[PDB]
Amino acid sequence: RSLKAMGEEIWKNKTEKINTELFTLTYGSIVAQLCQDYERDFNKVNDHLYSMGYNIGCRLIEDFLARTALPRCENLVKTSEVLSKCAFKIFLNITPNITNWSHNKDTFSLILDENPLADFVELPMDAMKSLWYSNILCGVLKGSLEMVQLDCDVWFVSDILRGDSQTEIKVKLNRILKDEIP
Amino acid sequence: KQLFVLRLLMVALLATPNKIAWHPDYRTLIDTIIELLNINTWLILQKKILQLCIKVSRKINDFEYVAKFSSILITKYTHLLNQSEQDALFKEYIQPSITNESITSYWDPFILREVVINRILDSDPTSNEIPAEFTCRVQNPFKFDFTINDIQLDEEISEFCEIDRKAVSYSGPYNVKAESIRSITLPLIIKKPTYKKIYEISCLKISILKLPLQKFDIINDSRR
Amino acid sequence: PQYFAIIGKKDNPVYEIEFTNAENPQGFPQDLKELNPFILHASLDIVEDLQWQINPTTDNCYLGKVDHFYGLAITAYISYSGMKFVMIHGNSANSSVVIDDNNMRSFYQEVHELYVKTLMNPFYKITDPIRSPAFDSRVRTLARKHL
Amino acid sequence: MAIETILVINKSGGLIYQRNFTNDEQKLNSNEYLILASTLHGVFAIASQLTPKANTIPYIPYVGMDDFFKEPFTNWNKSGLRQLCTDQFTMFIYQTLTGLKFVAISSSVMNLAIQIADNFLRKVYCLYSDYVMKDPSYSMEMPIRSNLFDEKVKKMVENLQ
Amino acid sequence: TVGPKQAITSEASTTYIPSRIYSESLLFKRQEASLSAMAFLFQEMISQLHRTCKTAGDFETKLSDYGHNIGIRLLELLNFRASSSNYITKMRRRDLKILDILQFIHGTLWSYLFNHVSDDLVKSSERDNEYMIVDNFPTLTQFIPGENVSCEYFVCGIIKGFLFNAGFPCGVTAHRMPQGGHSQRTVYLIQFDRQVLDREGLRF
Repeated sequence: RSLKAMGEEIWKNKTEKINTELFTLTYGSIVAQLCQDYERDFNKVNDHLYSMGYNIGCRLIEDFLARTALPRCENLVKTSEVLSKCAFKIFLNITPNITNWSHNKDTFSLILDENPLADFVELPMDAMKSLWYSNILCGVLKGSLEMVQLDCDVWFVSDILRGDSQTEIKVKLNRILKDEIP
Repeated sequence: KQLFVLRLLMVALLATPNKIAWHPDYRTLIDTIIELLNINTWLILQKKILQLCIKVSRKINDFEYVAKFSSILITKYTHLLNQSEQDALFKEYIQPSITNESITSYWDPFILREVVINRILDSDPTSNEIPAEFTCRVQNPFKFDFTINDIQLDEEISEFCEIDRKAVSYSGPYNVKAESIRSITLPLIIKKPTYKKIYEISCLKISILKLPLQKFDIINDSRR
Repeated sequence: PQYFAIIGKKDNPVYEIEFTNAENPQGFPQDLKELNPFILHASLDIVEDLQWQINPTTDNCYLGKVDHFYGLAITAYISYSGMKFVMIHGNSANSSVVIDDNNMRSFYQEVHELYVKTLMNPFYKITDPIRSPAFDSRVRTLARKHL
Repeated sequence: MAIETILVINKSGGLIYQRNFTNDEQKLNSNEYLILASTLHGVFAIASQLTPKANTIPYIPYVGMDDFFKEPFTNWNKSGLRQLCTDQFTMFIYQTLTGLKFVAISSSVMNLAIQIADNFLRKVYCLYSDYVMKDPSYSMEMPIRSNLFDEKVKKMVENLQ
Repeated sequence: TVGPKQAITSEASTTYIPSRIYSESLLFKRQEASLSAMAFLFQEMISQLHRTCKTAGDFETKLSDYGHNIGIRLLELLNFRASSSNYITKMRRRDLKILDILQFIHGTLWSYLFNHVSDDLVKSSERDNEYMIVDNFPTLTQFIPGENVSCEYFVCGIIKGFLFNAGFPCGVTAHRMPQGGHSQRTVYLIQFDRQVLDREGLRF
């Protein structure tokens, strides 16, 4: 009935489990090879991980809607609740929660207590200002959200791996005014 | 263990107070100790073998090998030969070589940066008579150059150009700095009128207290 | 004083440290500059000989003092990936190492744990030196507590 | 109820997938299915457009064969074409919230049919997401080339009857 | 600035304790993720390598290098966690025959990468140094049409990366032998070299 209850029900039907450590190892090998072949130019690899994540999310939204049927989020706080409570809870095993709204309710921050995308990772020293590690979700959080026509833009502020206190991503939407005629 | 006992043989032969002449067992010993490590991994041990090999080939007094293994110790230039302390002995093993048969082409072609061939006219009454390329008139070009070793006394003498036109220079007998990029001053082309056809140049000829060597081409590209 | 090293498969070191007792504020008189890299590369031969055999001169990851040479007890350890953890033992007199196998085997076990923590970084590839000060801080605290 | 010809169209163009399977015959398929798929794409917008001067919940019948979903669910076409009913066939259509529509031409003749149709077409949407969108060779908005999707849906239809 | 390639430092034992900065538990907590997310990352991998490569062969070697960089990590982690940290442990066998590292793969690696143990593991009767590792259903790549085999190299890129860094250099290729009810079955065959075999030819 409530999304924070039935996300666990989808977590025990038709989600075939796989070990998260394998997911970290293949993502780490991707970003290691991307670091190596771009001649240590670390601003380009955030763009290339964004270009991978856009093509992740624009095909991921049609699996997420297939596995759980939802109506359209009538306000963007319901978008924040589905991204907090079922989107990252079905696919990954993480429950982030929302804080730090703008006063006109255009912007929201997704504070994320622990990341299961980077367990073992320690960054090199020259990359310590110009590489956000887990960039890939931002492309996902464009892509899927661009396919429900929430024309938003997604960017980091801080992360634990860069020495800051916490990982949070601030997303704000620009316009919508578009949808299926039915 | 054969590497260690050949090192023991060579250091026991090093510490004698006698004198010993040349003999080709020393020759085959030097080639098997250099070839014994895969030189031509760990680098400190390769330094600590050929730093003894240069002393033994000095004590034998065969200067061809102290020249050769100095120009093999040039491979380990940019680290693990400290800030002009071991490079001091790397000089005093190469100065009697450069006053003798060691006439090889100064250890690397990575010296010349991208020089600029502008000319600076001073009259607005004359500008580009005609009917990338340069359209050179009445002025003078410029070059800049570097070396990277921790040693001092890299000495360029008589820098001039290739099999191109009557572009000449005057004199260059001064120094160049150790780590930095010292811009060499005005070379002063005294150019001659020729035909319109374009053809680029690779580089120009620089001696390092020797005869003028080959090209030492520009870095990262031909940089035409 | 003891010289400690971790050596790659293509005969290159990824870690090297020398630690001494504080009574001898300078340690290893004249052996440190010349002898100690060479005898370690000499012992790499016989550690490479004993890595493939079955019944030693059980469990093949630890092994005892591998040689005794100018009164120096040279002790090895072989990781799963092929890394070799050779660490020698010096003193003015002869040194007993086998009595410390209750303690030094455990020392090799958690420095193997530290090396696995180093290797799990996807940025750190093999044949790279371990250029981390945190690793130094842990291995010298383990050198202090497993003396 | 009984489904006999499957059609998957683009969200904004001519169709990607068509099978006249389980009709043991030869009917024409060349280049008129693109025209009829484009006219379905037009008249969904036309049928939504007119407003008479004036729920939407489905039910689980355990259709298929562990199903794909164990609860009643919701619908993304409140004011849009849902079936077509003629003498020889009834065409069941179901669109998805991204704009993508799925067409099942059913040769069975003449309420509950809408329920089992929406359940079946949501299940083939699930197999489309699980077996086409995961494929790296499949580019976006191209005809379906997967051989595996074929015997994933042939077995579903022959499990229905 | 501790270990360069230039020198060795000398610092006394039993000195002061230095600062505490970063630490983590090595033993696994039990973490699970959906199959769809790793399948999406896997097809994005194959899509980018399809984009930036010309022909099939170097595409296969690049995918095998991708698998190699997991396998050379994964060896020490699985052997250290099968030996058992700060808790008192010891050290496994550190096995050195050919016929028990493949047993280690088929037992522990496939049950670590996946929920299920690997299916069958047989030799080759027609020739030595050829070993068959086979499953019935590949859960990495069940979402691609079956006539392409090159997208199956990533997992055997793990296996070469598991083997070459363990002291047995080899080479792997993969084929699909459609036997029985399983349409995709995915044999991986392991080609060793002669220089390891005569080594265990030397050991009786």
